[PDB]
Amino acid sequence: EVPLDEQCERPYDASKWEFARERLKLGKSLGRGAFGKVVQASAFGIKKSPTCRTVAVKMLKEGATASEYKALMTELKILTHIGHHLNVVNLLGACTKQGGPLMVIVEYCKYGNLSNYLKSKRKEPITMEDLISYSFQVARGMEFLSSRKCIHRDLAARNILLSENNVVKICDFGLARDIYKNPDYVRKTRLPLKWMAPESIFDKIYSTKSDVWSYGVLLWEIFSLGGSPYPGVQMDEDFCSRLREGMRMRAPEYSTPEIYQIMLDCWHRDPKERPRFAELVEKLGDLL
Ligand SMILES: O=C(Nc1ccc(Cl)cc1)c1ccccc1NCc1ccncc1
Ligand SMILES: [Cl-]
Repeated sequence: EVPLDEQCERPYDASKWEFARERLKLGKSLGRGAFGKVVQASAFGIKKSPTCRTVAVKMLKEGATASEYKALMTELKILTHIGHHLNVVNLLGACTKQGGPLMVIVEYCKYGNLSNYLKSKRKEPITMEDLISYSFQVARGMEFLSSRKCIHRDLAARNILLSENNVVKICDFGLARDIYKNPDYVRKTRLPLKWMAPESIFDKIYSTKSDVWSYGVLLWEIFSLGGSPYPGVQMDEDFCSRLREGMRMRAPEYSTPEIYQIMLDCWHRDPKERPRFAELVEKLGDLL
């Protein structure tokens, strides 16, 4: 019944994750929010390995209050009781010394997000097999998250990061996403409207079945080679009523009838009747 994040106020295992702040050299920025940032760092000894590694580190900005501290502490807890999984950004350790700055350390994804990457081809030539691979990996990563009672709530290509070997990883910049600027978030709070299921928009209801909707838009994002959803549409009270009225996007340019079919399934009015992430993995498995 209880989503993972609200359930994560009821056990941190420093025994396992605590990592000395002296072992980090903090470096260039990767993302600034209002009260949070992510920076690149080099860690010596992460995971009990006396080697040297590049990691990404999320941490509070000045101006941040105890609220954001609690938020980042909830993110850490979540990342600790997850796994991890090839297609999710993996936790590597944390700094939590009382008195010291909170820092969440995860694996570094060298090639940025997937939207930008596909746009960079919209250095090798991209193929249909590639697009399907990425779609399948994200679906695999979401089947993992779902099965952990974890609702993402902002799934979209800007939140899929590209690692080595063509592996893609689900992340969330969270407090470190700049959202004042990004036109992907509209004042309603500012929300990723274009990626949200109708029931989330209207009743403020979120669930794995609403992540599936967003996964649908994500697929549109991928098979348009990093295009933005509902292109040429503005975002007002009217954009909704339509959306709640069977109104959907047309197939993107590099998609297949078969793959379009899949987005439409994800965009069913009734959430109870959108596919589970398990069937998405199988369908696409079948196309690989
Ligand atoms: O994505 C992050 N956390 C997150 C939160 C929720 C979920 Cl489902 C998956 C991951 C995150 C956690 C700590 C530090 C950086 C982070 N993300 C952005 C980053 C940028 C570069 N390479 C890896 C991640
Ligand atoms: Cl560690």
